[PDB]
Amino acid sequence: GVNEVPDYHEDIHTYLREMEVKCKPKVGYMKKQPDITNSMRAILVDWLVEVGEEYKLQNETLHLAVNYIDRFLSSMSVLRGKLQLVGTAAMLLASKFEEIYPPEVAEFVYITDDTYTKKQVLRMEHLVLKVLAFDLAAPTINQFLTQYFLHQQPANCKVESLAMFLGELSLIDADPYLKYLPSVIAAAAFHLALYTVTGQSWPESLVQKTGYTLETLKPCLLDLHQTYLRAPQHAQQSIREKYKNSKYHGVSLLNPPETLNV
Amino acid sequence: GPGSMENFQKVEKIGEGTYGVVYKARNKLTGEVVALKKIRLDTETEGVPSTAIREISLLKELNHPNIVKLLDVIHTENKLYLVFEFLHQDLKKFMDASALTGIPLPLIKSYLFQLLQGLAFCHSHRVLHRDLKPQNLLINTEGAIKLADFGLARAFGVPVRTYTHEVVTLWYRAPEILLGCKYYSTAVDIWSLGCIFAEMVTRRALFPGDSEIDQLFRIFRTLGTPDEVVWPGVTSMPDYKPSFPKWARQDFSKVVPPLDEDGRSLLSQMLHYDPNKRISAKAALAHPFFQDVT
Ligand SMILES: CS(=O)(=O)c1ccc(Br)cc1
Ligand SMILES: CS(=O)(=O)c1ccc(Br)cc1
Ligand SMILES: CS(=O)(=O)c1ccc(Br)cc1
Repeated sequence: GVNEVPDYHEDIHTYLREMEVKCKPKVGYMKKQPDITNSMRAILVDWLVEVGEEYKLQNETLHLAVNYIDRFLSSMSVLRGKLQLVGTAAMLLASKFEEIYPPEVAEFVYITDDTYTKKQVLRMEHLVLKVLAFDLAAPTINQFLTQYFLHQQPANCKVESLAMFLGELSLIDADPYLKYLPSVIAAAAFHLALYTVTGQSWPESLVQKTGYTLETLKPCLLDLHQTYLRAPQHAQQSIREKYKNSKYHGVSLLNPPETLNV
Repeated sequence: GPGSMENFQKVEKIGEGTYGVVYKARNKLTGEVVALKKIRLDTETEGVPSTAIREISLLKELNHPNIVKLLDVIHTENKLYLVFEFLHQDLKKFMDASALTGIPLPLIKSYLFQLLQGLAFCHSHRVLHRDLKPQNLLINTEGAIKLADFGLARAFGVPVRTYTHEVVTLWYRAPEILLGCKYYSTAVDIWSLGCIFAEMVTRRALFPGDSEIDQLFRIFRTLGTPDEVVWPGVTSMPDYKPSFPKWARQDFSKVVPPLDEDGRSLLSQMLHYDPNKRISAKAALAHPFFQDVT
């Protein structure tokens, strides 16, 4: 019914498809960053997963913040000492946009362990706003996932949670995930989750909606598949820890399939 | 943003909000009359207000002839200026000051048709307005009407999740909000527009309540107290109480007597209890009531 906006979902889906291209980060920005690396960003994002968990923030907030961060680092060069400040202001902006009850600025200062001042967090917020030109209504993987979920016959919470998990893992690793659009990672995540849990595959109905096939998804799927097999070994573990929780059906404890037969 | 205050000449104050004041101003280089909304950040210990982040982020993407246009944003370190297209009046001042003997049906249909266009465009771009009322609907000298004030607005996902419950000026607030439902959707804006439609014909609010419970009761006394038949799930809702008086649905020709059969039909579909059956803006544009629209 109306909660699934039946008279608007297509308009919305099409519009999100247009917006993800405009809100897309530069795929090769890290090589042009003299002082930060994919590894540092992975640390940052993992921390933002913890911050999100600590303050009970929406997953959407997490995704928005990452979007803000990569887009900022796409045109603004940042010393390693300042990367966390960028990330803090990103999470603050995403919280103010997306949360009913955002944490106060002070709590953001508190989580940086007084690395930075309130004044610094606030000045960075203005800077980020300037750089993004207040373009904060960015399409996320989650925005696509929740729509894809409407195509399950029938709905399966383990499917939904595992897809959310996998999509979250992609936030951590700029290489390779910066080169895929949210809609495509969401597709790969959804198929992989579905295959893992039920043995089923990307539905034709979603071929109709998206124009994506297992053909067009194959590159992201092979990457996401590897990311999933290697996840217990990744240096960053906050997402796995989060997805042990019953809130998310403990999906991080499910075993990845060894082959996709794709 | 391509602006600076040097180029504006303020003319008069025209309004005031929770984060600042609005002036009518004039672009000294182009001649353009605008409305300047000043948001003081210096008086803010919490940085840029969330209302402002949402208003700019969402209005920058919403370009429609029936949606007020954000022309520019001047971002100093102490002040944030939103430059808006200027419209000489709102629907509320028009209803009071000049609609004394009434608003002609042509203009009501025209306005309602334009409001639906603007709202459909919002919903198509995953934006709920969440504060439609006559004060927030601007009219110009050319007969345009436009949604305005997107400070309580929100970008929604599909399906929607739980959002802020404190939403919509009370008289315009949907039953599903009043009953504390976990989810609300595009149907809440249609409800508001329904109340507004009725209000344009009578020049009086349809449900003028003084509290949430009074508001519900006024709605119930007009449309009847909903049950499982007219609205499945209603009696399960968090603030539904079995002790609610059970009023009868009054015939709809009694709710807004001067309204014709087509009008009554459209209005009844805007004010459907069940948000799932309530008409969408997109569907409402094709209602027979508008067949003769200018
Ligand atoms: C790799 S680093 O030392 O620059 C870094 C980055 C983000 C955070 Br949070 C902490 C430390
Ligand atoms: C100052 S900015 O770049 O954020 C901006 C935002 C919205 C408009 Br319309 C113009 C400029
Ligand atoms: C800030 S707003 O969108 O409500 C507004 C109000 C009055 C005029 Br004139 C223009 C814009």
